Amino acid sequence: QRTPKIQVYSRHPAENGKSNFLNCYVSGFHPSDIEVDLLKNGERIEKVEHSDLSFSKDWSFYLLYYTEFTPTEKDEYACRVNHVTLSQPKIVKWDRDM
Amino acid sequence: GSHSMRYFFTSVSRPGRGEPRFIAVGYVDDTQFVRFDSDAASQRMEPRAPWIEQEGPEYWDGETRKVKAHSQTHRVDLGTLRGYYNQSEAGSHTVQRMYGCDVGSDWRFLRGYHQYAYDGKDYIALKEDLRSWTAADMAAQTTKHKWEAAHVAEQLRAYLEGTCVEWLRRYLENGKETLQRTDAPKTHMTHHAVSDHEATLRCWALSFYPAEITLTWQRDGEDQTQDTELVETRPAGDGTFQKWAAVVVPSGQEQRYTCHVQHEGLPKPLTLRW
Amino acid sequence: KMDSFLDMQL
Repeated sequence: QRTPKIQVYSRHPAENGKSNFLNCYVSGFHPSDIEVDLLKNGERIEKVEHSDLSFSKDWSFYLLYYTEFTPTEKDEYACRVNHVTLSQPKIVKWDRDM
Repeated sequence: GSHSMRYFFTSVSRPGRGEPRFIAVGYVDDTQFVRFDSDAASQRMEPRAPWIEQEGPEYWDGETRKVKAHSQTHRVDLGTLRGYYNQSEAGSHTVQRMYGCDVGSDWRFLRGYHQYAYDGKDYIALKEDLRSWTAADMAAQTTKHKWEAAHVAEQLRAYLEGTCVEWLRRYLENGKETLQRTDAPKTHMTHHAVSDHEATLRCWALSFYPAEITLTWQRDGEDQTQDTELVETRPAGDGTFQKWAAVVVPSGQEQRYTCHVQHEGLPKPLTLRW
Repeated sequence: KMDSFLDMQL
């Protein structure tokens, strides 16, 4: 039972009014079954795709979840992750500088 | 510069209903090129890189047959390991398999691998000599005795030192425009005031390939471990990778601090200063 | 290309 490491970020430098890609990279987990959703102001984004399942040297899994978006000054984004190792869904807020 | 070709297989049992979930992926370095998903409608080995699409019908039928065969041996493996470990039939378990070869700076064979895991822990692994096995427990020792008697290692050795290396070199050539192109990190430094007395300097490394990179912070020419933060290397989603290293410094003393970047795309290390 | 040797069971 290994808990997932989560990183929420943009593909390109975040600029207001320009099309970009919102990423949620989950890694260092075991077992494989995991639930990841990207949120826009608290609501689930329907159009989210993901990479094919793979693993690291220590056998732990990694996946990239992404969606196309256009960042603005007021809109807040986050990544909601649930796994068997977690008693409650872990939400990580998106910071443009990280 | 060294190169590698890898294949990763994951089989997760479905005790409630049906056959196990099977996902297989192939890499050349940090570029995924093939896939197989047991839940997909095609039920074929599918291309994930533009340079592999040029391979003919014989290749795709051969790869589909081999991965479908693997899906069935791992289904059997899940059943065999449940028996060895005296586990319940009601629980869901995982069998993972990985194999591949590396080529050195001289472009010839460097090393080969072929290893397995059960529920995330080491089970059995082929050693570096490609002749012997490393068994973790007594269930794995049973597998080792059987595989050494059947001369399995010899069959894997022929592939790892021969066919694996030959096909990796072929891919590296057919996809050279991208595969042998080194993308050096696009670097810059940001400044964030934490207070009137302290500040955060963040050293960025963007849009690079391969994933292998080193970001180090220095104060007056010497390394600094204290008051630093470094996130792990993450994929941008377009085939490239990202990373950053930060440091908390006293305001007005930013000049003493330097960020050093090491990557295969940089002929000499990069030095950034605010 | 994958290994054509498939006769390996745990």
